[PDB]
Amino acid sequence: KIIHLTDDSFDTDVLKADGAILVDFWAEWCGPCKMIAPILDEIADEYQGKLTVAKLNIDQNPGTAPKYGIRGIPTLLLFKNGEVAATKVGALSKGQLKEFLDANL
Amino acid sequence: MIVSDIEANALLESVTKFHCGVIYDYSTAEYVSYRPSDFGAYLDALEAEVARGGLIVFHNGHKYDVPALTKLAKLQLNREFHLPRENCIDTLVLSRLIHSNLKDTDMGLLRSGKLPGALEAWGYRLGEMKGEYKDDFKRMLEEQGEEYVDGMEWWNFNEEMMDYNVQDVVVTKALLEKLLSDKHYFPPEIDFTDVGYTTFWSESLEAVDIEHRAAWLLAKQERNGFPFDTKAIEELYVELAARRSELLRKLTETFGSWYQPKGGTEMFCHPRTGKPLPKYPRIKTPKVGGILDTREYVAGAPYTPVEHVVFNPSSRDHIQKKLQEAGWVPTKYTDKGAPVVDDEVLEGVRVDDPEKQAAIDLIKEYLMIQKRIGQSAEGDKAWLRYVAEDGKIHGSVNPNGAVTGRATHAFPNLAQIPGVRSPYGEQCRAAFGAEHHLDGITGKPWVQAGIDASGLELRCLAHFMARFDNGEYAHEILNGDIHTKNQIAAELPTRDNAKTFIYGFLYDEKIGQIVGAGKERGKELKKKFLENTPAIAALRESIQQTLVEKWKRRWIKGLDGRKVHVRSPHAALNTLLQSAGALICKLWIIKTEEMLVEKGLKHGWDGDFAYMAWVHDEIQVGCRTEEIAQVVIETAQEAMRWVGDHWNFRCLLDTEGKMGPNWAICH
DNA sequence: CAGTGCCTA
DNA sequence: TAGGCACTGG
Ligand SMILES: Nc1ncnc2c1ncn2[C@H]1CC[C@@H](COP(=O)(O)OP(=O)(O)OP(=O)(O)O)O1
Ligand SMILES: [Mg+2]
Ligand SMILES: [Mg+2]
Ligand SMILES: [Mg+2]
Repeated sequence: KIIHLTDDSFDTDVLKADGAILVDFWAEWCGPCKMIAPILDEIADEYQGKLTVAKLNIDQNPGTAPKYGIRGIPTLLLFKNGEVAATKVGALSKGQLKEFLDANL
Repeated sequence: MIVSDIEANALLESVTKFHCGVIYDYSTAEYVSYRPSDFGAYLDALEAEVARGGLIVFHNGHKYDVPALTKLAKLQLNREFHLPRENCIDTLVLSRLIHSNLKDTDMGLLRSGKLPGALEAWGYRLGEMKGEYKDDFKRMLEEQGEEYVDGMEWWNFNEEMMDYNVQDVVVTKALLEKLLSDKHYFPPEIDFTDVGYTTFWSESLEAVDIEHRAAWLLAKQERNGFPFDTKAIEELYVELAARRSELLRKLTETFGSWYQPKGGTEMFCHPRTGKPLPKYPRIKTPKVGGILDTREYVAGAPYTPVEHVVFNPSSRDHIQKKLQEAGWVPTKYTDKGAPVVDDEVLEGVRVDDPEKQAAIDLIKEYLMIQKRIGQSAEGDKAWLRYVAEDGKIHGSVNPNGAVTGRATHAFPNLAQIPGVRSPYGEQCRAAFGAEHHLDGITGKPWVQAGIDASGLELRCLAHFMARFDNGEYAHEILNGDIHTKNQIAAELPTRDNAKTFIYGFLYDEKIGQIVGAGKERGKELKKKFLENTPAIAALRESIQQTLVEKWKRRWIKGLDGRKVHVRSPHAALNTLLQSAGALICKLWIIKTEEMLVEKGLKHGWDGDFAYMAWVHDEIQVGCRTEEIAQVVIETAQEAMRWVGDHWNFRCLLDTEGKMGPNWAICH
């Protein structure tokens, strides 16, 4: 149930969407990214209807990330009705992630 | 014979004060120090040695001490002081001749760590004296809680400077006697520290006399400088910069930016195995942070620090990254794990996307535009950075910087200005010209005389094979232009391509590449040309047999008798011909100037002509009038014929002269 | 400071 | 198959 974004769809899928959307900026060559990926798949299913999990591979879609000043990956950006509400960088555990979501949702 | 050295407040261009000087006199064996108020006496002593028909030894005195003293005598004492060329010896000039196989720092201008090979000890010390004196000065200041200002060690005379002056003469004396002990250049039966100047030049090897005349003349060439069109180069810069910007705009739209790992400190380890993962980008593990905590990090939650990078057309790494992504599969790599990315391979790179394929051409245009901007304006050695107040560029010349006897040029290198046939070469070349110098009296621009030795090394080849073919080649050469005659046969595009061919050949793939074909054509041409001239093999053999046997002798005897170091058995023929060419040209420019002077012409901007540049076998001479330019051209041809006769050359030597306003028109 | 690549003859 | 020098990346 993960939404795979692209530079051209990001605006309407994330910024113009309704409800909370968690965006994961990642790269295939990042160890930490590969670590949290599995966790994100589980969150997506667990938080159905209460949250939307999206992913943007910065190598295939190079235009978006810079606009948000990315300096490290994975970068978890939470958008609420068009804007960033919270942000966390690094390979959080499922537990740490659930906390981040619950507390922020 | 006396040995001397001086300490002054600045480089020749802006020197205004004589601080001190030291003289060692062989006839008394004593050292005499001269302090600032002793300047008059210092000069008197030098002219006294000249009155005795004596000799004056300086280390690098031809480019500095001698010119500096003429300048300082006029400014400080309103005195006319001009040491005759024939009374001066230069141990740097000597070392560069005897130890032609070694590099030097060019008196501290070059960092010794960067130079390859060993360095002669005495000359090394002499070249490092300024830097050492500076270090002493600084520490001595900081020792007194005083601050140091760059170059203040040279503003005033002090006993520390005095002591270094004495040390320079002691070391120079030692260097001198070490050079004089080389029996190949100086007959052991003569004590050269105890003879008059006339004897010194006539009894020592010809090379000794030739190198001193060359250094004296080239030192003059440096002071003349090459008139330079500053305004034209600034306008060129503006044009190149805008095109650079436009190419960058187009390229950064075609090849978007990306992210790269950067700043990672820790090693990424498999979260389950613990297995270190060296290949993976380095990560960073935050120590502080938690889930309300507004911070974006969480202790123990690792992430890969990265950086945003924009496509840099000057980066071979970036070029290589985008082209492979576009489907390019390199064929040739560097002997260090990296795909070769030069203009030649770029020209052959094919990809599917038409826009990216077309961008390859923009990349090549961009690299080239950068080469011109760098050389003309932005590089550390850029022309715009070197033009002096007099409106000229005074490039330096090491008269004997190459092992073969050729000279080297730097600061900036005026022997590497883009040719007229290359992109923007006409503007570059046109900026260097006699027309850019306005006569000091009439305000009228000077005119340029450019003379180039014709088919020089092919004629040197003819000379050396004459004892194998009795002069057939030398004779065949003076039957039209050899290079044009080559181009035709080789079916080559340009007369330059024919030159680069014949010289690559004389000294299969490389041949084919230069000719534009493959190893097959290179081979065919290599044979068709060798079979045409078989005596070339005999000359090679004879050379090999004389040097190799593990060396039998690792040097070849140059036209003036000096030893010419041979680096490898394969480069032997080239060494022999390039040295012959270099030495022919060297005596040639010396004789040309001597003849102009015997004709009553004055050398200088305040005279009739001025040597502006010497690029191996061509000279560019600034002339006050067209008539003088004509005399310079005809005289250069006569000097060449004189050189050919002087060394009994087996092939007639010639020159080609052109009169014009600048280098674009005179070469 | 080293690896590459271009400028000249 | 003699040299100088610029630009990138560590
Ligand atoms: N690519 C090269 N490789 C080796 N030596 C070269 C090369 N180009 C030139 N030389 C040497 C041999 C000739 C000498 C002077 O250069 P130049 O090109 O003027 O000689 P040239 O005799 O070919 O031409 P010209 O007859 O037009 O003066 O420098
Ligand atoms: Mg000195
Ligand atoms: Mg020539
Ligand atoms: Mg030439």
